Amino acid sequence: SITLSDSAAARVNTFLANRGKGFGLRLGVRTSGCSGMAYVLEFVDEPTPEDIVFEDKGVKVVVDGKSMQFLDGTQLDFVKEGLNEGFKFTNPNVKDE
Amino acid sequence: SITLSDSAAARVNTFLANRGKGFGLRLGVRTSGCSGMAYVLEFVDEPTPEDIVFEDKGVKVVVDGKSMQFLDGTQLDFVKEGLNEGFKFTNPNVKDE
Amino acid sequence: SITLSDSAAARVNTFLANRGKGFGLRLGVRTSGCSGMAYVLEFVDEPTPEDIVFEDKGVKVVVDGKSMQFLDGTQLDFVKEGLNEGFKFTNPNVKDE
Amino acid sequence: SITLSDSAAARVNTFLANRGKGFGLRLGVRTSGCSGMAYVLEFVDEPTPEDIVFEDKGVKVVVDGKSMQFLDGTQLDFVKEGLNEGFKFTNPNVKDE
Repeated sequence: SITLSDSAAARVNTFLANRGKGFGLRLGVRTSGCSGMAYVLEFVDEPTPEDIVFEDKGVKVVVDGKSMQFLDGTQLDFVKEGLNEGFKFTNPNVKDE
Repeated sequence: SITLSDSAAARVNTFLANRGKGFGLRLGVRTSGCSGMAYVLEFVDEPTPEDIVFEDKGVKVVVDGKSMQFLDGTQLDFVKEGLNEGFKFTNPNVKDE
Repeated sequence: SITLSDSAAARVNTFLANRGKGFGLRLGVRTSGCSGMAYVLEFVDEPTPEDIVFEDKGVKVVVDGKSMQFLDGTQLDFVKEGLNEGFKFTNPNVKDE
Repeated sequence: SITLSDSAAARVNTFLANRGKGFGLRLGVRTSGCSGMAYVLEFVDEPTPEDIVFEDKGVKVVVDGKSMQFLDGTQLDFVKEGLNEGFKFTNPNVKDE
């Protein structure tokens, strides 16, 4: 399952409300350097013929089809306070080794 | 499955001779901060029962079963020359840029 | 020197109250694999004699003297809203892209 | 000092010979994500009005002026064999914390 934490959902709902117009979020993964992978997290106004759309806690999360299996299991979290305020990704099968 | 290019296979077949010790390569993933992930590439002596072992051009590639969702269809590759000399990963689950 | 924007200062002045414990922020650098570096941003209770302490809008910023070459002229910044919500660093020594 | 290790110099000299034409390397540092910095390492055919040119072990290393202080102290190394073959950067004031 791709999911949002409660805080991530409440934050995201308040940006989508306050921005008025929209479909939802893209979740994505891209290359970063020669040995890294980086989560991609942005607003999208429509799904592409290449996406699958998931929905959790009322937000639509658009995910490219060729990355669906990779991204399965990720949870988007939001840390509301402190020096690491912001969005965060986790996945129980990717260990902090 | 997992594969290796002719150049990566040739380099790793060499490293294997020169250390005459192990079973093959492990290919893994780990966390890299809260917004990404890094490849793990190492020599392993023995597989575990949690692993799925592929063999391509004489190199056994060992992958923990729970990491397959991140890695599957990946080609391990190698650039002989230039400033990016080294191993690199060509991963269909991951988008370029 | 080191500075903070009005938004980052306001957020950090809050975090400071709410924990009523420390002296200010430490800004540092560390290694991030063999091809890069990461910012360190934390609360410190006491400076050391190795540090250079700046103060901007009521927040003491503590920097190890040997890290100044990486950090100097840096502004600590903060984005209240959107998917990049969080602290960010605006560092004149470092090029954008 | 900005320096090249012996191996990095011999490797680099053999690419600049074999490529025939050139001035030297750029060393650079760029942003990477919201909390990362990435070394930039490429060939350049000329210095820009913005660069300072350094020379060590016979190779010209071109460095943007606004990044000179940041980059002071870095050594470019080259690992000739093993799974981490390739170029590498170090700096005694950036600890592997």
